[PDB]
Amino acid sequence: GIIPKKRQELMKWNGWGYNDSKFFLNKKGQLELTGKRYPLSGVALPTFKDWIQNTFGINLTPPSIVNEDFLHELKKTNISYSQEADDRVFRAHGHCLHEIFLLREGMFERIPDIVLWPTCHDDVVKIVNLACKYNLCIIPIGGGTSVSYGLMCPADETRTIISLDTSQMNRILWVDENNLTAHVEAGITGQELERQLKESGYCTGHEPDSLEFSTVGGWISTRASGMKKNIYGNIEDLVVHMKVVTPRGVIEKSCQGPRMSTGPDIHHFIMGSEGTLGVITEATIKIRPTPEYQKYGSVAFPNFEQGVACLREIAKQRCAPASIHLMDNQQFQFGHALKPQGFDPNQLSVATLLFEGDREKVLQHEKQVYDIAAKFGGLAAGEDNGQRGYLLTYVIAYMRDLGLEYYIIGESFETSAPWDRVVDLCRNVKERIRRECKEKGVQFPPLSTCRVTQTYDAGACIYFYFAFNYRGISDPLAVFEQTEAAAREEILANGGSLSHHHGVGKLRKQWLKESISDVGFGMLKSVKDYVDPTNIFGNRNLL
Amino acid sequence: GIIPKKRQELMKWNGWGYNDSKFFLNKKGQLELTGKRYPLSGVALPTFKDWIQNTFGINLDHKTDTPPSIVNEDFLHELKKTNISYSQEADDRVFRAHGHCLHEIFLLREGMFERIPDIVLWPTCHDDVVKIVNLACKYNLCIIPIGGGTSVSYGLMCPADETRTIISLDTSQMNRILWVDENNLTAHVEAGITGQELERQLKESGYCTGHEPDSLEFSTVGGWISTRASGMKKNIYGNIEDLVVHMKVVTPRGVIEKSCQGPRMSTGPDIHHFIMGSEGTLGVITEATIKIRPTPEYQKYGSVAFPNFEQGVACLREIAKQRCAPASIHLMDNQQFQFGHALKPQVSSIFTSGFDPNQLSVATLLFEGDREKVLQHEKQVYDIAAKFGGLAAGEDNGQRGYLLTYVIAYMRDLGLEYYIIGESFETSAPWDRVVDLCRNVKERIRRECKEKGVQFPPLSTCRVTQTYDAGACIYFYFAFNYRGISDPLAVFEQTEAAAREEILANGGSLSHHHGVGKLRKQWLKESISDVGFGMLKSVKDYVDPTNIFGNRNLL
Ligand SMILES: Cc1cc2nc3c(=O)[nH]c(=O)nc-3n(C[C@H](O)[C@H](O)[C@H](O)COP(=O)(O)OP(=O)(O)OC[C@H]3O[C@@H](n4cnc5c(N)ncnc54)[C@H](O)[C@@H]3O)c2cc1C
Ligand SMILES: Cc1cc2nc3c(=O)[nH]c(=O)nc-3n(C[C@H](O)[C@H](O)[C@H](O)COP(=O)(O)OP(=O)(O)OC[C@H]3O[C@@H](n4cnc5c(N)ncnc54)[C@H](O)[C@@H]3O)c2cc1C
Ligand SMILES: CCCCCCCCCCCCO
Repeated sequence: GIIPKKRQELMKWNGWGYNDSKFFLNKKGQLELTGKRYPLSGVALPTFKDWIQNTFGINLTPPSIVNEDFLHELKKTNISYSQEADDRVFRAHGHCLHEIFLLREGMFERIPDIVLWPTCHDDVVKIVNLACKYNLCIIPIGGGTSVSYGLMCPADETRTIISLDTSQMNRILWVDENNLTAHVEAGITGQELERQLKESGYCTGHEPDSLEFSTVGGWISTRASGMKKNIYGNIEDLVVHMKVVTPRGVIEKSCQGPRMSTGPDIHHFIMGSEGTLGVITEATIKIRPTPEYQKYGSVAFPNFEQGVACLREIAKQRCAPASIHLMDNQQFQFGHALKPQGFDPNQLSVATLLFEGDREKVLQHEKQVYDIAAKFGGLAAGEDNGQRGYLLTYVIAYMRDLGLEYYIIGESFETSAPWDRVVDLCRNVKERIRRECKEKGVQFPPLSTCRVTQTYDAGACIYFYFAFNYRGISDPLAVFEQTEAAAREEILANGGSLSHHHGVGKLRKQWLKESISDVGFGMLKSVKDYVDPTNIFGNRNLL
Repeated sequence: GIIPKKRQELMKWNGWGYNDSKFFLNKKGQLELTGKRYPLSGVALPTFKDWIQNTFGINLDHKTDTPPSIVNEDFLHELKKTNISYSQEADDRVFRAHGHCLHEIFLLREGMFERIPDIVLWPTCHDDVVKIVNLACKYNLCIIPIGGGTSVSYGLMCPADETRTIISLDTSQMNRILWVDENNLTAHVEAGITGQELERQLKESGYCTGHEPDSLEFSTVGGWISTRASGMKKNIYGNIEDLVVHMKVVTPRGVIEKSCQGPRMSTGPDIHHFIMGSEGTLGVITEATIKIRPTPEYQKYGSVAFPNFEQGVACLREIAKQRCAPASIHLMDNQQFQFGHALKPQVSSIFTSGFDPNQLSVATLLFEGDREKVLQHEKQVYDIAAKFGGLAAGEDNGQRGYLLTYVIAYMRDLGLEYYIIGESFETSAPWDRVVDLCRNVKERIRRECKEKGVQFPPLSTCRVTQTYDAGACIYFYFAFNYRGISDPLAVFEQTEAAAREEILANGGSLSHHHGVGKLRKQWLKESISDVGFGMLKSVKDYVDPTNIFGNRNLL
C-alpha cells in the first residue's frame, strides 16, 4: 500500500497500474491478466479476444531549473527530494488518454523541476514557507490518478515547479473507537487505509475505482465519489475534519462536532479546490464496523428504459443496495465476454447489485429489490453477472493500454443528471459520439456505451465509454479530443452536469463559468487571491 | 400561512407567536393557553402552577420617542415607480428590528432599540429584489433581509453606528411554489415561504419536505439556508444542506446560480456552501429547489424510560452505531421528564407533593414511513433500548412531548410576566464528550447563578435532540427568577456566556443550528481558524464590496 519514492520500480511509467499486471495472450490464444495481484489475475478469458475483434474490426527531457540557496536551505530540513528526470516525468501527468499518448510517443512541454517528499504536516509547513521566501510554484501530487489534467504543469510557468508528493505522509494517527472516526495523514491510499482499519475491525467503505493509488488528500481535492456511497457517503459526508497548509497559514476548525452552524462551511471551500489553494495534510474520516456479509446480484431488463425506470423506483423507495449499476446492452456484453468458460438482445439491459451488512438483512433486502424489479419486467439474472459487471469498472484501465497496443483509443467520462433527463441524455450522447466519429472519418462505428452508476434522490451519475479503431485515420488523438468535447456539449445540452466526480482540472475549465455563474466563479477567485496571493499553487486548475 | 404585511395584527409585537395564544390563569386558578391553534390550546393544566412554584420559588401571585425615518427623497421617488410596497411606519419598523433572544424581548417590553430599520420593503419576486439591490448600490443604502424574524442570535439587530438608511427587506410576500417536479422529487420555491405553508401546499399534491424546525410556523426557506437550519426529522429528510438542490441569490455583484440541476457535482468548491450559513451578509436568497418526499403512510410515537441519563446516552449512541435512528429521537434528562409530568390534566391533592424517579431519563420517539417498515423499525429500536435498562413508557408520553415543542416558546413570555427569565441554547459534540459536557455545563450554570447572587437554584436542564455518526446535538434550557437582582439582563447574559465557555471547553461546538449572528461573534475566529475567518471575509468583500448587507453577523 505505501507508494515507494521511486514509483517506476513497481508501477508502469507509461500506463495504468503495476508493472506485473497487463493483459497478454496465454498459451491457448486467450486474453489473460499477468501476475498474482487480483482475482482475475491468472484467470483466462476465452471469449474476450472474440469480443474485441468483433467489436472494433481488428485482428490481434527538460533540465532541472532550481535556485541554489533554496536548495541549500532544503538540505537543512532533511526532507528527501529529487531532480532526476524519471521522478519528475512520472509526476508530470495523470491518466488522461492525451497524457498517456504523450508518454508513449513524445514528451511534455513542462514537468516539475524538483520532487519533494514530506512525511508530516510540519514538513509541509516548511515547504510552503520556503516557496513563499523563494517564489516557487507548488503542484501537489498523491496518487497521480487525476483524469482531468489536474497535475499538468502550465507550459508558460517560468518559476521553479515543486512537485510536492504526499506518498510518504501516510499514517493512521489515531482510530477513535468511541466516535467511529479515524484521523489520518493525507497521503495514505484507499487500499492501505482499508488494510490498516480492517486489522482493528473497521472500514471506511470509500471505494473509488482508483483506491489502490488514490489518496485521502486527492479525494478531498477532487470531491471523490466511491462505489458504495449509498452506505458510506461520498467524500463530503465522510470527512469530519481536515488541516490545510496555505501560504496564508493553517486552516483548521477547533472542534470535532458532527454538524455545525458557524457560517459558511470552510470545509467546502477546500473540497473541490483541486490543488489550487494549499496542501491538505491531515483529515478525520468516519469509519464503520466491517460488514459481516456481502452478496452480488444482477437483473435483466427488456431494454435500457425499463432498467432506468426501475433504478428510479429503487431510489424513490430509498432502498438502493450498497451499489447498483445499470449497463446498456453493449456494456452488458462487454462484461459478458469477461466470463471464464426471451428479450430483444439488441436493447436488453442488465443491472448489477452489491449488498453488504448482516446476512438475513442482505437476504431480506435482496428479495425487496427483485420484487421492485419484477414490476418493470426485470428477472433475476444471477450472481456471477453481478460480480463480473463490477470487475469491469475495476480492470478497464488495464484494458485501455491493451487497446493502445492495437490502435484503439478509448476513454471514459461522466456526468450527473436529473432523473427525468437520464434516458434522453444517454441516447442523445451515445448517438452524438457515433455521428461525430463518422463525420471525422472514422471507418468503424466507435464503441459508444453508457452505464448508470449512482442513484440519488434527485438524479443519477452516468458513465460513458468511448473507443474506436483509428485505422487509416491520419490524426487519432485530436479527432478523439474533438469528439469528447462534442460529447460534453451534448451532455450539458441534455441537462447534465460538467462532472459528477472526476472534476474540472484544466480539461473542463472552459465550461466552469456558465456552470457555476460569473459571481460563483468570482467567489472562488476571491478565495484563491486571499489564501494564495502570489499563486504558489499554480497548477491553474478550475480558474 | 401567508404572512400579511402588518404582522402585529396577528402576531405578538412583544413576543413569540400568535396574538390569540398566551398562557393565563383560568377561573379555577390554573394555567391554560387561550385560543384554539394548538392541541393544548383551551386545555387546563392543573399541576403546572405547582411546578412553576416548586421549580422557581415564586407564588405566582406577583406580575409585572421612536427614531425618525431617515430616507433620501430621490431614492424614494424611484421606489414609487417600481410599485414595490413599502412602509416607514414605526410599528412596521420596530417589528422587524429584532429576533427572539431574551435580551431583545426584554428590551421590547421595557425600553427601545438603539437602531431600527428606516424603511420596510416587500418585494413579491426575484426581479423586485434585483431592483432593490440595484437601488441600494445607487443610493448607498444598507439592507437587512428578514423572513420569519425568528433569529435567536441577534442576526437581525441593526448596528447602532450604522449611519446609512437601513432597508428591512421583508421576504414574506415572496412565497410561491414555482413548480413541483414529480419525476425528480423536487420543489422550486420562493425564499420567503414558511415551513408551515410550504408543507400545507405540498400535502395537497401528496408531498412534503419534512424539514420541521420548531419555528416552522414562521421561519422560512431563505432563513433556513442563511442560518444552516436543522429540523426535527433530519434523520429521515436531511438538514438544510442535504435538502437544497439549487438556489438563486441576488448580490450587489450580480446573481448567483448554478446552470444545472444535477444531484451531485465535482465542479470545484461547492458555492452553495458559501451561501449556507451566510446569515444575511452577502445578499438575498430569492429562490431554491428542495427535495420532497411522498407523505408518510403512518406515524407512530413511543417513549422509553432509562435508569439514568448516562445509560440513555449510551443507548442513543448505540442506536446511531447501528444506524437505525427513528425519524426523531430525544433523550430528556430527569428535570425535563418531571416538567413533562407537570403538564398532565389530573388534579392532585393539596396535601400531597423499579426505577428511582428523580434519576430516570426518558427518550421520546417518533417513527414515520410505510406501516410495515415503521413497525419492524419500532420493534428493532426497543430491542436495542432494552439492552440499556430501557422500558417502553408508552405512546401517549411520546405524542405529548412532540406536541409540547411548539408551545414551549409561549412559556417564556409567561415566565417573564412573573419575573422569570429563560433561554435555550445548543451545541453539537462528539459522542465521547456528551455525558461530561451535559453534567459540567449544567453545573457551571448553577455555580454562576449562585455566585451572581441568585437566591434560588436555576432551572438547568438538557436534552439530546439529534444523533449523528460522529456525535449528537445537545439542547439546554436555562431559567431563573430574577426578583431582587439589580441588573437581571447582565446577570443572565454573563451566565449564558460562561455556559458557552463551559461548552467549548468540553469539546462542544459554537453552534449546532442556531448559528452565530452577532451573539457568538467573539468565538468565531478560534472556531474556524484565522485563515477560515479570512476566507469568509474575502467572499464578503468580493460579493459585497460596499457592505450593503450590513447586519454585521459573523465577521
Ligand atoms: C482507473 C481510474 C479509476 C478512477 N475511479 C474513480 C472513482 O471511482 N471515483 C472518483 O471520484 N474518481 C475516480 N478516478 C479519478 C481520481 O482517481 C480521483 O479524482 C482521485 O481522487 C484523485 O486522487 P489522487 O490521490 O490520485 O490525486 P492526484 O491525481 O494526485 O491529484 C489530483 C488533484 O488533487 C490535487 N491534490 C492531490 N493531493 C492534494 C493534497 N493532498 N492537497 C491539495 N491538493 C492535492 C492535485 O494537485 C491535483 O489537482 C479514477 C481515475 C482512474 C485513472
Ligand atoms: C422558538 C424558536 C424555535 C426554534 N427552533 C429551531 C430549530 O428547531 N431549528 C433551527 O435550525 N432553528 C430554530 N430556531 C431558529 C430560527 O428559526 C432559524 O434560525 C431559522 O432559520 C430563521 O429563519 P427566519 O425565516 O425566521 O429568518 P430570520 O430570523 O428572519 O433571518 C435570519 C437571518 O437570515 C437572514 N435572512 C432571512 N431571509 C433571508 C434571505 N432569504 N436571504 C438572505 N438572508 C436572509 C436575516 O437577515 C438574518 O440574518 C428557532 C427559533 C425560535 C425562536
Ligand atoms: C479494449 C477496449 C478499450 C475501451 C476504452 C475504455 C477506457 C476507460 C478507462 C478510463 C478510466 C476512467 O474511469
